[PDB]
Amino acid sequence: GAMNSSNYAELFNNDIKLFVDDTNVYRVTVHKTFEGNVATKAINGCIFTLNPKTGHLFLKIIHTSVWAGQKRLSQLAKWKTAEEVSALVRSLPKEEQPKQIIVTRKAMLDPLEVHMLDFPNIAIRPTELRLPFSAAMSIDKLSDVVMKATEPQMVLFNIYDDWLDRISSYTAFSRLTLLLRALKTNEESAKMILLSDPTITIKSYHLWPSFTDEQWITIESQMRDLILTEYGRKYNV
Amino acid sequence: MNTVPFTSAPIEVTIGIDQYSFNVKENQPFHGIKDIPIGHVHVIHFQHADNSSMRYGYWFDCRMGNFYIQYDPKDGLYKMMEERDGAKFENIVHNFKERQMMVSYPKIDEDDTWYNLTEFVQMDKIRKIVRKDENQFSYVDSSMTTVQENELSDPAHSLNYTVINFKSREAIRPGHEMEDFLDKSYYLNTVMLQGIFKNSSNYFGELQFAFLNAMFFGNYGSSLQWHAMIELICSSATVPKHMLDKLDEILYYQIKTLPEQYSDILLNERVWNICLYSSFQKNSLHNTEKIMENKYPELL
Ligand SMILES: O=C(O)/C=C/c1ccc(N2CCCC2=O)cc1
Repeated sequence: GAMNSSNYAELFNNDIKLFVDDTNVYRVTVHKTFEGNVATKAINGCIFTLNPKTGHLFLKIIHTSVWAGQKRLSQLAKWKTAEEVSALVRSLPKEEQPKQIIVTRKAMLDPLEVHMLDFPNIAIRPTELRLPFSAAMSIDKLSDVVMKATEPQMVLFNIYDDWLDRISSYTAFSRLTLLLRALKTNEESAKMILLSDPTITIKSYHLWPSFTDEQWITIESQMRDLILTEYGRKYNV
Repeated sequence: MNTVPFTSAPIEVTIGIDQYSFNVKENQPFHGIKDIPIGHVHVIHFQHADNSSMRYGYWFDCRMGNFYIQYDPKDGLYKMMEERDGAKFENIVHNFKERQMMVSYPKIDEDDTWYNLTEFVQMDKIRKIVRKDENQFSYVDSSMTTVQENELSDPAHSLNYTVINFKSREAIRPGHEMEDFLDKSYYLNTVMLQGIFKNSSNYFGELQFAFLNAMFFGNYGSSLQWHAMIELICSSATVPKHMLDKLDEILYYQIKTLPEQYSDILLNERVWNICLYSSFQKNSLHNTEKIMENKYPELL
């Protein structure tokens, strides 16, 4: 059924599962026309499909040409997401196919269920977690590949870099969600925190800086402070 | 005009005949129902005074044989039977009629209600939904499940309605997922009408039968089928115009006949609000929308 904080450790068991977030698939800027009406201009988007146990991220880049001449784009985007997730599953070897797909938004349930009718044993589930995956486009290397794309493209990443050498997947996921929540709440300050120190760099093959264990503790505390600071700014606390 | 005689009425019971109902007290001179209009299917149904559990009844057509009712004290119900001795049957009926021991089917001349509820319903199709091949009539009761209800448990005693499932491979062409889910026309016209039912008359017949079993027996699986068959049409952008006009008439007479006090349990708010106000056919059912809004504005 639905996925919440009671059964949270289920995310890190040995049943292959994927999160799917569609919040960055259909992206637009809104602007005035010469006649003073309003128009949208699409920009490239992405499907965010993540294995929370291994950190493997299947980033399908959605090029603006897929919207050309189409109507009801916000509805189309959910079905296109479902189509692409189905195509990804079919492309994987049987023993790599997920047993569960968790959608971050309930409006993805019916589109994904209909596209996956051929896989009656893959469970399609919502979640009661509020996951900050929309902020993935605040990760510089991910935003860069999406915006440079001139055609549809799938790019594979490990969103945990090399962290699983030192920490469990439960802890890696908690670190990721804290980082993305901070980037969602105050992107400038979060990137300031992550990059302030020039002697800690991002390896060419990584998305995040090469923090020691002790520095990750400091970074995590600074991110919690940012979130708390912003909470107080928002509600005047 | 035809007749369903009763051997006797040993237990007090409310007897239904089509949309009419009357009470018989435990021993009275009750020997059946006369003046039944030839040309329609009919249903004779029962609710016992001392145990309203199990409404049950029998669909029949007087053109297919001579039928009568006899109480069975072992199985504790009124049973329909066929009399093959035609001369015996005619003499029994004549005597009861000469004795004024039968109630008259109480049809008003002006009243087309029963035709309007059974226009497309045929005995032959009833007997394929309700499988008991040694009888020319068909038993239905309040608790019988449908084939679809069983898939989700005695198959011989089931209602074999046509399974309708909007999230099934039958309903959704590979490659046309969004199209077929948001617009059920493929499922309606190719799968169901061309494929399974062959024509809209058989579709409407099963739709009407489902409604009548829901109304007369409180059969929940029948109510589900009735609403499914409505929603399938209303959720299709492409429906033959004659089907839409006929559906509007069908539904109008069903809503007109529904007892006002059973509306809470026989009408699905979601289906009706979607069909009348959101669906492709939201503006195609003018008669049905008018009676629904005047009779059941609460549901809407
Ligand atoms: O509920 C009611 O209002 C009427 C019930 C009723 C009326 C008439 C009869 N008759 C007619 C023939 C012999 C006989 O018993 C039986 C019940």
